[PDB]
Amino acid sequence: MRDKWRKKRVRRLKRKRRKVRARSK
Amino acid sequence: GKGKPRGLNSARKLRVHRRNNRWADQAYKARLLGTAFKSSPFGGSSHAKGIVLEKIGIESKQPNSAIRKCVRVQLIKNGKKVTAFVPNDGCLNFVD
Amino acid sequence: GWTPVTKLGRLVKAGKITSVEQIYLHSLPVKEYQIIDLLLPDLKDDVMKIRSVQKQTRAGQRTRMKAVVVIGDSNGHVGLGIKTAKEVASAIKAAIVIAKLSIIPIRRGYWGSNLGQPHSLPCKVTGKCGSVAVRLIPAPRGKGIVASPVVKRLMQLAGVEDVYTSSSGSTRTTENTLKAAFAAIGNTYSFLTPNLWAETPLAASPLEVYAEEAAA
Amino acid sequence: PKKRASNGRNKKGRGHVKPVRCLNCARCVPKDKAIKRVTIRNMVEAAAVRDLSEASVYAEYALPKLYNKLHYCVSCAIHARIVRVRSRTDRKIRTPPQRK
Amino acid sequence: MENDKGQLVELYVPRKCSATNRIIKAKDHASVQISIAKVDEDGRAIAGENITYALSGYVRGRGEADDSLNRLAQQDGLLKNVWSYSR
Amino acid sequence: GRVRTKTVKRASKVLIERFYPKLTLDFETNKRLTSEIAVIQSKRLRNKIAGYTTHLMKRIQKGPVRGISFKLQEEERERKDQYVPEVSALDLSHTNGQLEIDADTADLVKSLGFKIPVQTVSISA
Amino acid sequence: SLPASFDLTPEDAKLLLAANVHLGAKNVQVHNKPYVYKTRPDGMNIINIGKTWEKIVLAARIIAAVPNASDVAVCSSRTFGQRAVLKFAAHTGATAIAGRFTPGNFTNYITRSFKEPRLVVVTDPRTDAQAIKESSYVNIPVIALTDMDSPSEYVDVAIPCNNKGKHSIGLIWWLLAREVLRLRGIIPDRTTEWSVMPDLYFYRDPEE
Amino acid sequence: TRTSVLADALNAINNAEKTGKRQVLIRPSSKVIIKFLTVMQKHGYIGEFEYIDDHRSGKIVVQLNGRLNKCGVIQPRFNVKINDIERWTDNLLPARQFGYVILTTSAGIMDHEEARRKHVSGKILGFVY
Amino acid sequence: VLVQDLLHPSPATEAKQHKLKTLVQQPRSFFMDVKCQGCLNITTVFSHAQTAVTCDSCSTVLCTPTGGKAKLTEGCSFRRK
RNA sequence: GAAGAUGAUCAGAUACCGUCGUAGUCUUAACCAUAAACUAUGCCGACUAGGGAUCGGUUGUUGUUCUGACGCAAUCGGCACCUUACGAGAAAUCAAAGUCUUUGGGUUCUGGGGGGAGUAUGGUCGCAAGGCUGAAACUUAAAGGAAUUGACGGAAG
Ligand SMILES: [Mg+2]
Ligand SMILES: [Mg+2]
Ligand SMILES: [Mg+2]
Ligand SMILES: [Mg+2]
Ligand SMILES: [Mg+2]
Ligand SMILES: [Mg+2]
Ligand SMILES: [Mg+2]
Ligand SMILES: [Mg+2]
Ligand SMILES: [Mg+2]
Ligand SMILES: [Mg+2]
Ligand SMILES: [Mg+2]
Ligand SMILES: [Mg+2]
Ligand SMILES: [Mg+2]
Ligand SMILES: [Mg+2]
Ligand SMILES: [Mg+2]
Ligand SMILES: [Mg+2]
Ligand SMILES: [Mg+2]
Ligand SMILES: [Mg+2]
Ligand SMILES: [Mg+2]
Ligand SMILES: [Mg+2]
Ligand SMILES: [Mg+2]
Ligand SMILES: [Mg+2]
Ligand SMILES: [Zn+2]
Ligand SMILES: [Zn+2]
Repeated sequence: MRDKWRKKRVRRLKRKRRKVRARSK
Repeated sequence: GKGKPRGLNSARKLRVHRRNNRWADQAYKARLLGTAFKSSPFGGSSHAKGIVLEKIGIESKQPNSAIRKCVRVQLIKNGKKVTAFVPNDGCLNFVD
Repeated sequence: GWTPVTKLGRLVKAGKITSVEQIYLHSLPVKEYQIIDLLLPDLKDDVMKIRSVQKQTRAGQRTRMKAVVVIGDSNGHVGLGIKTAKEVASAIKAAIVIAKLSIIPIRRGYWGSNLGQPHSLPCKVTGKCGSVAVRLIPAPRGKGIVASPVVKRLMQLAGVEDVYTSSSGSTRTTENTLKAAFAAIGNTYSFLTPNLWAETPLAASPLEVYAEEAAA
Repeated sequence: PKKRASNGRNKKGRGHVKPVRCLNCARCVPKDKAIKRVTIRNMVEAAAVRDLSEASVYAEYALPKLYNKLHYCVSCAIHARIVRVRSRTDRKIRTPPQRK
Repeated sequence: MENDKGQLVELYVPRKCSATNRIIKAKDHASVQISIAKVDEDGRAIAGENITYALSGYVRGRGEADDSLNRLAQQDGLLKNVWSYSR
Repeated sequence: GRVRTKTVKRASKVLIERFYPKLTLDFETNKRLTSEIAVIQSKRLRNKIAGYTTHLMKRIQKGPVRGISFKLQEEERERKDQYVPEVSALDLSHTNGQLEIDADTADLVKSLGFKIPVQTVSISA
Repeated sequence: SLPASFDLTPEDAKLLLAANVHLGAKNVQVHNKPYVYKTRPDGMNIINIGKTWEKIVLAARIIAAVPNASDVAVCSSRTFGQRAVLKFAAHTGATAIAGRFTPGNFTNYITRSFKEPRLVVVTDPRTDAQAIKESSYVNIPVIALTDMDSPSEYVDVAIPCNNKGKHSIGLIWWLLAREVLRLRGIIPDRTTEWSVMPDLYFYRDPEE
Repeated sequence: TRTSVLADALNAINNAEKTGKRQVLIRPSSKVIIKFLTVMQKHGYIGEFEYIDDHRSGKIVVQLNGRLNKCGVIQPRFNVKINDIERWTDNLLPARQFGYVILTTSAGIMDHEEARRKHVSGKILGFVY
Repeated sequence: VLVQDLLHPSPATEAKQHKLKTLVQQPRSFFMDVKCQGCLNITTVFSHAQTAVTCDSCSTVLCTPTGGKAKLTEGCSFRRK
C-alpha cells in the first residue's frame, strides 16, 4: 500500500494502543 | 578530507566512532548481546538432547511439494519445544 | 596464402620488420593477425570463459555465444580478445584473432637484487574495467602468481613468475577482471622509472626507411 | 533517475516561487514551472473583418487586437498538445520551435 | 634495466614525448612523430636528413601540439620569432 | 511504378565504367552491345539493363554524373579546368597600383621589414 | 638555421595582404592567440602574416621530408578548397581527397579508397573533422590551415590563415606547392618565377 | 581554511605535472616547502625553482621536467621509528629500487635512504617517485 | 599553454590583473597634487579618498568621495606624484 | 473550501465531475517543530579547461541618444548556462560527483542485505495531534540502482 497511508494506519494504531493502556494507566 | 578525523591526537574519536559503528554488524551485536545465551533454544550449545513429543509432517515450500517428516522435541536442559527434521529415507520409523 | 593489405603487413611478409618490438617502438597499429603469427610463432591461447547473451525479440530470445581468449608467449608478450558469434567455435576463433591483434609487451623487473633474469614487475600497477580494479605488486623469487585463476593464467601467459595481486569490485565479471588485469600488465611500459630517464634519439620509422618495400 | 537537469522547472538561486492556476483546470503550478504562452490574436476573424469594415462608421478605423498570456500546467499543456514528448537528446533543445 | 652481470635485460626501451617527457605506449595511436627536412645552403632539402620530434596522444588530444612544435622548432632554429616564452 | 533495382543500376554503371567509348545513345545498339559484353540470363533483364545504360549515357552527355567514373571524365576534366586569366585579379593592377589594406594592417606591414604602398580604408563599424 | 632567402619577400607579402589572408575570425580561441597580431575595431583579428609565412615554410619542409609524395594526403571538404587541393596534388604528386571524406578511409582496410598516408594536410579543421579524427587512430600527423576560431585538437602544424576565403585558400595552397617544389629542386631556385598563377588554385563556379 | 601549505604546494605540482605543464606556481612558500623541493631537486624529480619575495609568506615558481610520477604529503606527520621506515616505504613506494619517503628528523629533512645512512628517524613528511 | 614564463609575465597581461593577483601585489591608487583654481597651494590628496578634503588656504572642498576614485570639484586640477 | 449536504456516472461509489457548504484560509497573543524542508549533493581551504551571456561594484574608453542611458574593454564577487572529457563513475551523468590502490589538506554528521519497524519498551519535550531518542524475538534470498532489447499503453508523430 501507499507509504503515507501505511504511516497513517500505524499512527492510528499507536493512538489506540495509548488509549487502551490509559484505562489501567 | 574523507569525513573522518586525521589529526595525530584524534585517536579517541576514531576508537569511539568504530565502537559505535560496530553495533551495526549483526555478528558483533549478537556476540556481545549474547542472543544465543538468552534467545537460542540450545543456549549456545552445538547439540542438545530432548524427548520426542509427536511425529509431525510439514509441507515443503513452493515450488517443492513434499512432506518433510519431523518431530516435536522438548529439550531436557530448558524445557523448550522445537521441531527437528529426521533425515534420510524412512528414518521416521526409527523415531517413536 | 596470405596477401597483405597493409604497409606493415607487406613489410613483415618481407624481412624488413623482424620483431614486434620494432612495431611497439613506433606504436604501429596492427590490423592483420598474420603479422603477429609471423613475428611471434610460439603463442599459446586459453579460453578463459564462454558466456551466452540473449537479445529479446518479438518471437523470443536471440542467443549468441561470447568467448574470452588470452594469448601469450610466456616471454613478455600477452594479448586479450573478446568476441561474440552465433557459434562457440567461431566466437573462439575470432577472439583468438583479436587477441593476437592486441598483443602488447610487458616490462619484467626485479624484486630486490638484479641477479639473474627479471622475474616480477618493476613497479606496482593497476588497471580498471567496469567496477573491477586489479592491482599487481612485485613479489620475491619464491612466491608464484598470488592471484585468482583468471588473473593467474594471464600472468603465466605473459611470463611473470612472481607477483602479488589484489582485486576489488565485482571480480566475478570475468571480462572486466581480465580487461583490468590486461591494462595493469600493460602499464609496466607506461610507468616512468629512473632508469628510463635517459633521452634516446628518435629513430626513423621502418615505414620510412622501407617506404618503397611498403608501397604496393 | 534524474530526467532533467532543471528538474522540470526554472528555479535556480531561489527557494520558493508563488503558484499560478492552469488556464484549463485551475491547478496550482509554480510560476517558473508553468507553460506560458503569449497570444496576440485579431479580435475579429478575417472572414468578418470585411463586413465589419463596411458596417463601420469610421474611415480608416483599426481593429483592436486581443492580448493574452496563458498559463498551463504540465498536464494541460501535454493534453492540449501545446508541448509534446520529445526524444532524450531533443529534450535539451530550448530554443523556440522554428515554425513562425 | 640491466641485471647483475650487466646485460640489458630490457626489451623495447620506449620513446618519450618531446613536449611532456611521457612514455609513448605501444598502443598510443594518437601519438605522432614529426619529421622535418634539413635544408642546405642552396635552399634544397637534404635527402634522408631530418629533425625528428615525437608527440604523445595526450598533447595532441589537448591541442597543445601546435604550440609545442612552435616552441621546439624555435629552440632548434627551425623557426624564428613565432613562439614566445612569455605570455 | 517503374523504379529500376540495384541489379540493373549497378550493372548499368559497370557497363559505363568499362565500355564508355564503345557505348552510344541508341537503345538498339546498346542492347546488342551488352548481349556480347555481359552474360545476361534473361532477355527482359538485358533490355532493362540496356534501357538504363542508355538513360545514363543520355544523362552523361548532358554533364557529369555522380558516382560513375569511366577513365575519360577526369582525363577530359584535367585539361578542361586549366583556365587562368592573363591578369591575376590578385595582382595589384586592378587597383591603382597599391594595396587597399586597413591602417591597422599597415602597422603590421611597417612592423615587418616591408615598404608596401597602401591606401588605408577605415570602415570603423 | 635557415638562409635569409627564406624570409618573407615583399611580393609574397603583397599577395597575402591582397588575398585577405590576414583577416581572421571575430572570436579567437586561446590556442591561436600567438597568431593574432591585433584585433581590428570592427572585430576581425589581424593575422601576423610573418608567422603565417614561417608556418608555411615549416609545413612545406615537413611535406618535403616525406619520401613518397603520394603518401601526403591533402583534404578539403569545403568547395573553395577542392580545386586548390586537386592542383596541389597535380603539381606535387600528393594524393588528393576532395569533397566528402568517407568515414573509415584510414581505419577500415577493406574500403575502396583505403589509404595509409604518412601525413594529412587539411583545409579546415572544422569541416575536415573526420579526416583529423581518423588520423588520430592510425598515427598520422596533421598539418591544418587554421583560422582564429579553428579547433586545434589533433592538429600538429597550424598554418594561421583565412580558411573561409576564395582567394585565401588558393593562395595558401599555391604557396605550399611552390615551396615543396623549391625544396625538392623542381624549381631551380628561390628567384625563378613559377609558371603557375595564383588564379589557378582558385575555386571556379560552374558558370565560368 | 589553509591547514597545510606543503599539501597545497605538492597538490599544485601534481596537477601541473599531470597536465603536462613544465612550470607551476606555489603560494605560499615556507622552509618545509623549500627543503622538500630541495630533496626532490637533488634526486632530479624537479628542475630549478625560484623564490619570489613579496614581503609576505612568499611565492615559488618551479620548473618541472616530466620525471615526477607523484609527490604527496602524509597527514598527519606520524612519528616514525627506524623500524617503521620499512612499513612506510612498503606502503608508499612503487618499488624497492626507486622512490623516496621524506622524513623530518632532528638531523634535518631528508629522504629515507639518507636517514638510514646516518641512522636517524623523525616524523614522516611525504613521498616522491 | 604548457610552457610559459611565469616569472616574467607580459606587462600587458600583467596590467589587466587584479591588484592582489599579480606576482607581488601592488596598489593601483596614487597620491595627487591638487591645484584649486582660486590659488596655488600644493595639497596632497589620495586618489581613492574617502574624505571631502579641503585645502588649508581656502576652505573649499577639493574632492567628493565616490565608490572608487574621489571626484575632484570643478576648477580643481590634479597632478600625480 | 477538509468534514458534511446534495445532483450526476456506476453493478456499487457516501470517488473523480456539478452546486452549496462547517473548521480552515487572514490577523493578534501563545504552542507545535515537521515536508520530495531537494541541488535527494555538509562546511572551510587549494589546484585542474575552454566559451558566451547575465546581476552588483570598481577601473579605462565610442560613426550612439539625451548628465544619464547605451556601446566597447578589463576585473573582483554572485545566480546560472554551453562545449570537451584531462579526470571520475555501475551507469545515468558530473567543472565537480575531478586532483581517490600512484589510496593521507581540516573537520562535523550518517549507513552496513530485505522485512519486523521508526514498531514495542524506558526516558524526555508537547495542551493535544504528536516530536526526539529507540530495540528484540521472529522471518527472509533477495530487495534494490543504472542501463539494454522486446512487449504493452485508454501517450505523441
Ligand atoms: Mg597533527
Ligand atoms: Mg567484496
Ligand atoms: Mg520515470
Ligand atoms: Mg522548498
Ligand atoms: Mg617552516
Ligand atoms: Mg621528527
Ligand atoms: Mg453516488
Ligand atoms: Mg464554498
Ligand atoms: Mg488558528
Ligand atoms: Mg510545524
Ligand atoms: Mg526529516
Ligand atoms: Mg527541488
Ligand atoms: Mg535526507
Ligand atoms: Mg554542516
Ligand atoms: Mg573547493
Ligand atoms: Mg587541496
Ligand atoms: Mg558589470
Ligand atoms: Mg579594482
Ligand atoms: Mg556539463
Ligand atoms: Mg552543476
Ligand atoms: Mg539492514
Ligand atoms: Mg529501472
Ligand atoms: Zn494537473
Ligand atoms: Zn584652495
